[PDB]
Amino acid sequence: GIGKFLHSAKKFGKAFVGEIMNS
Repeated sequence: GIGKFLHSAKKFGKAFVGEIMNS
């Protein structure tokens, strides 16, 4: 999400999408 789903996409999912996505 980039509209307003980004609010948690990079607050909770920050340690997921920025982690397990790369590795």
